[PDB]
Amino acid sequence: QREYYLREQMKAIQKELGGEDGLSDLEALRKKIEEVGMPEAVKTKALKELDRLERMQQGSPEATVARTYLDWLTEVPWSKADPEVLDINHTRQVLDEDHYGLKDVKERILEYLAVRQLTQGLDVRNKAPILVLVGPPGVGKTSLGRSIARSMNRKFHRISLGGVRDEAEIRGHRRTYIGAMPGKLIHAMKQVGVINPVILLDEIDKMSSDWRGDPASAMLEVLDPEQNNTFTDHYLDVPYDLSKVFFITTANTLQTIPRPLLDRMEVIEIPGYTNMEKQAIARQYLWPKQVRESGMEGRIEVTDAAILRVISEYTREAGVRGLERELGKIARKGAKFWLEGAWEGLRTIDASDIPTYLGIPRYRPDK
Amino acid sequence: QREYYLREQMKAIQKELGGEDGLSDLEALRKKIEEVGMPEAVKTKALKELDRLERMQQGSPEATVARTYLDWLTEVPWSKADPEVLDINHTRQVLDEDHYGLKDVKERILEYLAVRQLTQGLDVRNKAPILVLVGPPGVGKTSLGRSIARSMNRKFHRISLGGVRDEAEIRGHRRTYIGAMPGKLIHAMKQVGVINPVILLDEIDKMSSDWRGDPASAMLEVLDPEQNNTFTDHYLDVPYDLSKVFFITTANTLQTIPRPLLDRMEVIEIPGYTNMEKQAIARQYLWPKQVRE
Amino acid sequence: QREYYLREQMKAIQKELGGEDGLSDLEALRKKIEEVGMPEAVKTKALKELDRLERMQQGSPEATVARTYLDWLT
Ligand SMILES: Nc1ncnc2c1ncn2[C@@H]1O[C@H](COP(=O)(O)OP(=O)(O)OP(O)(O)=S)[C@@H](O)[C@H]1O
Ligand SMILES: Nc1ncnc2c1ncn2[C@@H]1O[C@H](COP(=O)(O)OP(=O)(O)OP(O)(O)=S)[C@@H](O)[C@H]1O
Repeated sequence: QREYYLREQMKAIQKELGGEDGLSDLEALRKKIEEVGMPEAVKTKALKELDRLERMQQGSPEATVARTYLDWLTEVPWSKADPEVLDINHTRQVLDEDHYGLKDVKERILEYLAVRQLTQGLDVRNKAPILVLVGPPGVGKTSLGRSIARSMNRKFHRISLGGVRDEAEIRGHRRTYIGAMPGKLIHAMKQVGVINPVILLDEIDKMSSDWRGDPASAMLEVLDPEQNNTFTDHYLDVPYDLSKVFFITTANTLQTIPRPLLDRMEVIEIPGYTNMEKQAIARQYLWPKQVRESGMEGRIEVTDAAILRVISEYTREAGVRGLERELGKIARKGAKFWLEGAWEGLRTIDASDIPTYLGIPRYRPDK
Repeated sequence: QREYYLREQMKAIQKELGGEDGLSDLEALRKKIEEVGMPEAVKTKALKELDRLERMQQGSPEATVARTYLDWLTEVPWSKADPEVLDINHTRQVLDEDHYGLKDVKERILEYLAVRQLTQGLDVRNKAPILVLVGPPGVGKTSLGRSIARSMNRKFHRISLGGVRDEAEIRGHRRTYIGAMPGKLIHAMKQVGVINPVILLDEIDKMSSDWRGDPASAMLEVLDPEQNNTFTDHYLDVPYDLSKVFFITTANTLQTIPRPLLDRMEVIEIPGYTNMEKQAIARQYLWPKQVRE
Repeated sequence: QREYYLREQMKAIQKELGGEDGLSDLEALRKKIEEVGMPEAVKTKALKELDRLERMQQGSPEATVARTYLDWLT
């Protein structure tokens, strides 16, 4: 009765002090606290904190730090996941809808997805592969992340490490500063609603160092499967649990990745396509896209011999960006010729009609 | 006590005079957020930041950061465009009165406009081209930029690369840092009022790259032909759409461009003029200008 | 001056509800510094925080550094 009557007096004085807020402030933040999570030390630290913002209303810069720290602390997911997959026959069907070929990456995903069923007595969910995909520029390394996320029914988020020179892009700044915010990883874990997404780190061989810091030293702490159980940035004081996260990183060469990161990654090399692989990719992915995006759908059509003519005589490369630029050129000039004088039915571009659209061939074929 | 008395007089008769007060700033910002654009995640972000701002101390070392951030969010463009499909003969007549010859670039622009006429009213993806123009040092590579922009009635902006070694020119800073502000691309999209300008990136093959300082790797995100739906600099913490903007870049050799950056761009050779072309250019463009001046 | 009076009376009530919460920030130190071990200079430098008392419920920017200092020291 004594603690309750004193808390009644607190409620009364705050009632004349509050204006529906200062009053509905906690039932905001404690439905936020008691609904999600949480680990016990983090909850006790947050509750030994939450009392101590009796400081606004003639103030404060003290309350606008603490309440936003509690806002960041109650919207990052604590132990809330998505259901695991039950067919490895459905994952294969979804992976074959988006890309042609690429048997090594697809089989490696199916292997590490079939290991995760058979293990009860758990050593495996602590170790998802830190996977790195290495290859020449036109091959589908970046567009393969979203398909892997869709086939396992998991959430996706891409982080681009292109020219990052700054620590506190990985970690944060401590909340004693003015505009302190957490890093990219806590922000990505907030955007994704769950604790087990797929995260793509786009060019990891391209990070820059600096005199003040080096983000590779911070990226070691994230991709280490002995430290990311207790990952801690500078904004959130509490340790945070990664390693439910499935990381995929992509790269052009291995020679400029730092040495403490190469030894903790499994490397899959992607070599570049042959001409039959490029002809299949062209026919069932690249030509319908370029026909749709130019308006000429149902009015023009290319044959297989013409696709071989384009591949052999107008491009040489490992990937497929130049091939889709040539096919888009055929679509643009088809639109131009239609808009001059229309025809009916569909015009069929045969292999002796390619220099009408593309010009003089660039490479002479071997014979 | 006297300076406290001054404090309370000034706060009273200033910010509670009634008429000449800050009715307009926060509430006009409130109504401005829900008019221009914007995507729903960005709008939720902006409204939560505004509600965070409306409880801060009068001052302030932290309210300036939030108000500057909301100003940058509200005056960058979201879904506003000067119009597409035009008359094609009128644009070829405008293109022919600024430059002699150069048939490949003119045909690329005209068949872009043909595609814009045929896809009018459909529900298909619209992606703007990304070109590089390669040639010897005197040919009209830079001069085609505002001519192509004036032909299609679009806004023009010119970023000069070359010598640039700082990565904080492409993206920005975190805005925890004190005088932070976004990169050149968001600033260029702010100067232009629309979401589809023509932006000239001039001498792209002269960016200076080493093991500390590499802005040519940050350009891989801005010129990616299907991942610049979501371009994130470090100042704005939202993904920004750079897929409608017509990029034209200029170079005079292809050897000092990195290979992943070269592979994202469509290359147009501009070879160098003959003697008959030089005589026509001198009769129609160079000698009347040098006579007038 | 009304709300100043109200903040100060509620802060009075708040530190009189801080018994064994804000009070008893010492007794882990009596548990672990009078054990086997610590020399007398460590007794001097370790009991440095008992009569620096009335500053953790008052503010502070340096309030919770006491549990940090003790949990790292003893
Ligand atoms: N097997 C494939 N089937 C279908 N499309 C493919 C295939 N391989 C590549 N592509 C397409 O190729 C395009 C370019 O692929 P990207 O992954 O974006 O290139 P990249 O792998 O990121 O390499 P970088 O970033 O230049 S080092 C995308 O539009 C993919 O859809
Ligand atoms: N075909 C042309 N017709 C008319 N004027 C031209 C033509 N080619 C070049 N010029 C003029 O030549 C001048 C120089 O052109 P610029 O575009 O500045 O050359 P540039 O290619 O930009 O040089 P750099 O070294 O590569 S930046 C301008 O005044 C142009 O108007």
